[PDB]
Amino acid sequence: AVPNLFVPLNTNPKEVQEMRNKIREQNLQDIKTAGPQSQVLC
Amino acid sequence: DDIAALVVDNGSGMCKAGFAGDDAPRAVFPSIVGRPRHQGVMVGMGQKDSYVGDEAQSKRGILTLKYPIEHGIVTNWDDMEKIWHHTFYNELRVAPEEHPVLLTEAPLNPKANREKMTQIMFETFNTPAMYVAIQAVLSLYASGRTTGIVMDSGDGVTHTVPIYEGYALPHAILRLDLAGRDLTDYLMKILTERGYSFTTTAEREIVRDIKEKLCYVALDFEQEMATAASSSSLEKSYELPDGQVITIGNERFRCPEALFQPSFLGMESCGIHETTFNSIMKCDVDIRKDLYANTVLSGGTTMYPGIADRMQKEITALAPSTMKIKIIAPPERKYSVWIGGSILASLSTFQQMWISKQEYDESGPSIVHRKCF
Amino acid sequence: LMKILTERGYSFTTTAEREIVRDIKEKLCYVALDFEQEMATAASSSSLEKSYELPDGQVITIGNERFRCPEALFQPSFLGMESCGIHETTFNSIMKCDVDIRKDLYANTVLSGGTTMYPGIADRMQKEITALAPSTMKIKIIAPPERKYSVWIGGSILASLSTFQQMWISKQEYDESGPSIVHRKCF
Amino acid sequence: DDDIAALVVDNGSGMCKAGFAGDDAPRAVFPSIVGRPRHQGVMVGMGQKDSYVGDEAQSKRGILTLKYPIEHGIVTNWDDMEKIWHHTFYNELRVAPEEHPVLLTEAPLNPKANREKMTQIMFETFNTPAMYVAIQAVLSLYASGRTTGIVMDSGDGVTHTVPIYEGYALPHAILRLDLAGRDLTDYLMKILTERGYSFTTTAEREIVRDIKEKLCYVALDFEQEMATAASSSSLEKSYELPDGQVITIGNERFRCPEALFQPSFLGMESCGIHETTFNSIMKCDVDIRKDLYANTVLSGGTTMYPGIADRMQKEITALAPSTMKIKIIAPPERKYSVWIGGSILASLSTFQQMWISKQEYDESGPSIVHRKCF
Amino acid sequence: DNDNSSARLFERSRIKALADEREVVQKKTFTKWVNSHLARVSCRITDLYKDLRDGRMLIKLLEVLSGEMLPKPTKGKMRIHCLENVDKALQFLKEQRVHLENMGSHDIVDGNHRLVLGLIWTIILRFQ
Amino acid sequence: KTRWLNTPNTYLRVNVAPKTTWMKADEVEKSSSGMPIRIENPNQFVPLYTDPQEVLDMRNKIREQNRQDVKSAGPQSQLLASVI
Amino acid sequence: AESRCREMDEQIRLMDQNLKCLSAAEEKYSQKEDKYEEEIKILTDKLKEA
Amino acid sequence: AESRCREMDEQIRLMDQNLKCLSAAEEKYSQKEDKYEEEIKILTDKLKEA
Ligand SMILES: Nc1ncnc2c1ncn2[C@@H]1O[C@H](COP(=O)(O)OP(=O)(O)O)[C@@H](O)[C@H]1O
Ligand SMILES: Nc1ncnc2c1ncn2[C@@H]1O[C@H](COP(=O)(O)OP(=O)(O)O)[C@@H](O)[C@H]1O
Ligand SMILES: Nc1ncnc2c1ncn2[C@@H]1O[C@H](COP(=O)(O)OP(=O)(O)O)[C@@H](O)[C@H]1O
Repeated sequence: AVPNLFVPLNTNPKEVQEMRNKIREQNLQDIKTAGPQSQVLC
Repeated sequence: DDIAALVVDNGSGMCKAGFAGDDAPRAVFPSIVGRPRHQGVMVGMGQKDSYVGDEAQSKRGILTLKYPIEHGIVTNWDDMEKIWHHTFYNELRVAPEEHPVLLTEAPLNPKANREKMTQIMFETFNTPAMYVAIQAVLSLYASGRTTGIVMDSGDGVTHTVPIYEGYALPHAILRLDLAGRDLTDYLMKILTERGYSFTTTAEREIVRDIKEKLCYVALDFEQEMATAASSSSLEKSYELPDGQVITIGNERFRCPEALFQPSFLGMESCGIHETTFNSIMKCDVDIRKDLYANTVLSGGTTMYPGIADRMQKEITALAPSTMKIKIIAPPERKYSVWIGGSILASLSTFQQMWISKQEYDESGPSIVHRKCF
Repeated sequence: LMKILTERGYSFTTTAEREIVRDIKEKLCYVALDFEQEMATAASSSSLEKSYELPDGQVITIGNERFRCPEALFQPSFLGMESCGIHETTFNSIMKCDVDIRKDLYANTVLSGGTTMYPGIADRMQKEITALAPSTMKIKIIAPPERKYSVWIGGSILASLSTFQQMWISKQEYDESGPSIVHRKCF
Repeated sequence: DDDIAALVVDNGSGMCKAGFAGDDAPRAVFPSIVGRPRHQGVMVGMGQKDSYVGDEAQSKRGILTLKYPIEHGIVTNWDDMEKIWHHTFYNELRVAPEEHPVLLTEAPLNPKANREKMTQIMFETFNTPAMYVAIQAVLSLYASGRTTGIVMDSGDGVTHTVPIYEGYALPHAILRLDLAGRDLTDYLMKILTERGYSFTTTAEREIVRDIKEKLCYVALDFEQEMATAASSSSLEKSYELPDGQVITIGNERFRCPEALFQPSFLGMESCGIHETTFNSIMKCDVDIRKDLYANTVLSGGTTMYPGIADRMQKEITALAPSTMKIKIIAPPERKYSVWIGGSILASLSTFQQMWISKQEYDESGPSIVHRKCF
Repeated sequence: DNDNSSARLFERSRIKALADEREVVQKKTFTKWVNSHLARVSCRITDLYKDLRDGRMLIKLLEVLSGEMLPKPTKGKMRIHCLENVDKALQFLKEQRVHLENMGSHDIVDGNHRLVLGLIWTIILRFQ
Repeated sequence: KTRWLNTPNTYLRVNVAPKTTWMKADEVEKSSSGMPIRIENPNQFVPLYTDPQEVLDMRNKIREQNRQDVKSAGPQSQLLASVI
Repeated sequence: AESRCREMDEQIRLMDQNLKCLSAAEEKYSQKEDKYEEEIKILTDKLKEA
Repeated sequence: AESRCREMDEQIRLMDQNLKCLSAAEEKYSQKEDKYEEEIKILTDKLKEA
């Protein structure tokens, strides 16, 4: 239990590789976005 | 999907904050707290006990600037609470009860720092979930590779950690107390030789601006001494806020050289290149050639022009000649940690790893050592 | 080999280092035809030196130890074991058989296995077993160039024979007789 | 014209001991450190000392960069080691090196260049009439006075186990482990980091070593001791820095030496010292094993923590078959035991024919050390 | 604790007694030899550790043994003048290639017993 | 029968520049690689004829002087004895 | 004077502890030998009867 | 301070000498144990074949 206590096992690296590309897509495309608006504001 | 988490990077120098899944942080501002020191005479102007962050930078003439974080350690917790309140309410304008927060801190730190950080983020702000991560692991997320040794140099502390195939070797982590604040103090010391004297905490920011604008890392130290002694082509001119003009000259490449030779400060420790090489040699035999090919620079202190060539040349000199050394320095390496935080904060498989509020209630603040790292 | 490589200064202690040392043994080892003559030859000049490059990038020069590691096969007193070398072992195995069949046994000696791929193993083996054998008898060693896999090749022969279909232990037979069916069925 | 008593010089890493043959205890004991100044000397008329050697170098720790000439039992700086030897011969014992024989010690598995360089630098520079090199663990078992036993010597630099049965030592059963006091000092620095105290310079490394020596112990039951330390604050001790600052250790007292039995804390994958002793015993022949189970001998400074003997006896009993009795022999003065044995080996009348003579060295070269001594 | 107590009792008894007893006899023999050579210039020393602090006795002893003129000692009673005299004596020993280890002016001045005895033994062995 | 001890280097005798001097003779000068030392019998390090009681007797003799706490000092050189 | 007083108080403590442990070891040691003596005589009787 | 340190000196000197003898006594008991065990074990083996 002591070698890999901190992380869950059997996870695909392709998911992380996809997400980094998805984040870089916004930088390339220069997207306008706003932050999440609160429910109490709504 | 549901509500997005918050990513907050608290380095010793400047604080950065934004929403998870974003490319760049929304709020970037210095981590200072200022209080007035002179008499106040105009009746009716209103009172203000403290100045937090950027607001303290503009009115720095009549304040005594104080840093809450010193050498990567939170010394004054009240000013940290003030900084966090300012970040949450004035910079991002979000209620902290709706969002989980992910925080960053140094590899080797006292246990009480993490315990008090967890207690503060649960007890006062009432966040539903929180997590703590090492900054350099987030740098390796930002780079996007599974294997490499990463060296992060901030305003408080420098640290090297090697990671191979997702496994981090704990005994090879090296920490060095040589950072940007020490270089600023050394620049204040060596600017005395030409006649300019800066003493109060207001002029420390002027010295920091001088260091950020007109300093560079020499490729060869003695040859640059010979060149600067022979001619006046290396001098540059800067304008003070009050209108006086100073001219640095020789001291441009002597301040950042002190990272590679810490004996200028009186420190006995080795340079950053030797620290990285020693941290590589602390690992096992089979992973060393992979660590030579994936050295990653992170943190603002590595934004001197010419740091990469000097580091590559030094490590090439120290390593055996049969292998290739490449240093991977992304142009936006200042915010790399925060970018890594975003990549971590909105993974699908990461959502099971938040420290739940119920778990904190039933375990005390000691739950952060069992989880996190 | 890992123990005697400590004397030159190089140290290998973990499991990956044992794998590296095994790779070194597979790359640079050979069996001397004469131990004393080869040892004196290494005492004379430095022509018996080779350089191996580690995965770290370091270069080591093993030199004299190339023919000392396999020599433990023929002189197991280096390790402290009581039993003597392989050549007298197969000599005693031959001598335990009948006198009439020894003539075919000398002429049909076959080497197999991974350890028997050291260069010069056949000549040293033949010389030692001829020194042990009577002078009127003829010795023939058989060294296949694919001996390392030869056992598996033999298995491929045994799974193709039509009579071998009778050899198979049926699942129903195992369910009837328990796990002890293998002693009576397999010889 | 009586023969003069020889000189016994014990050199492990981190401490040098020296004395005359036939005496009970060594005359000189001093750390094997050499320091050089790093700051600028501005007062004219000061003394011109390039290097501070030995105990004197530990007086002015604040202005020097201390270095060790031996790393893991291997002499990595010979010209530096010559300074320790010269200071031992001329300043502490103040004897003429050309007039007495010298006896030296080393670790079992060392490169041959170490022994050859030791013999060459002893004959050529100090001009001794005769010399000898003896393995340390055999000397310790001489000091214990039994002719059959397994001895595990753990000193700063090295740990090694050798068995001896009836005056015969099995060479293939010798085991050597690079887990020693200096690694424990580094681990103590690493775990003292998270309490809130930071030590970086080598002058502070000496302070951390002093803290380790003064306040450490080995727990019989590790998990129960951790639970006791978590439940109550009774297991706490205070220490004063040379600066003068009360620090409180608490939990880390029994965690620094516990790394001896579980080397996975340091990242090393090697077995513990108990399993090292057990593996050395099981590598031997059957008919001697019982005697080796009854004559375990501890030696060296690293074995001076309180509670090592009971913990090791319990662990070996947990590993050994139940029908045998396990006895752990730990003399109170065991830290010096190796040196004591050397004095006995320097005083036997039978031994006097086996000194390496200068005359035979002149034609055999420095390679006579392999032919003459074990 | 009991093992450690008995062990350090063994140290402070045997190690300390043997070293201290040897240095007492060794000091007495050394000071007799020094008084033997210093009768020619009509100077004598009562205590070995105290009388060598000023460094004039060492300069006179080197004058006796070498038979040649050294630089004159500075007529100063300060601490730094004592350091200057001892440094002059050690430098005069340094030109004639007499090997010394761990020898310093402050070692003689502050009165280190082993270092003073080692310097006297080196002078005895390597010069005469 | 015979056990072989290897030496990775070779030392060469060089005249004084009388006192004997030995030389490293590194690999650039085409020196010999491996020097063998042969041991043809066990227990060559120990003399064959020895009484076991003597060592234990001398151990007792040395040890009980601690018990009786002697005032004995080390040997002194004869150059000090001559001036007396 | 105060330094050498600290020294000698430490001396008091250490060798007091040594007296403790040594006397206690002797006093606990004596009981075991008698058990060995009784076992030998009973063991002989069982031999001779068989 | 000087006189009190001098006065306590005699006590340390005398009962150090007290400690020394008891050391050799417990060593003698440690010697006495082993040969008792070996006579026990040989007697047991002879009894067994009886
Ligand atoms: N462009 C630059 N060039 C050189 N040095 C810089 C630059 N920007 C920042 N620094 C140095 O880095 C420090 C800020 O580093 P930062 O990344 O904010 O550290 P942290 O975020 O860990 O507190 C400043 O004090 C300054 O000394
Ligand atoms: N070309 C070679 N040269 C020398 N030794 C070899 C060579 N090939 C294999 N070996 C040794 O033989 C071993 C492999 O033996 P192998 O015949 O595969 O065993 P098995 O097939 O019975 O499992 C390896 O561990 C290696 O040490
Ligand atoms: N009283 C003690 N208690 C615990 N540890 C000790 C004690 N004395 C010494 N040590 C440890 O033992 C080491 C000294 O080992 P030592 O026996 O001197 O090695 P060697 O004699 O081979 O040089 C030191 O590094 C120290 O950490």
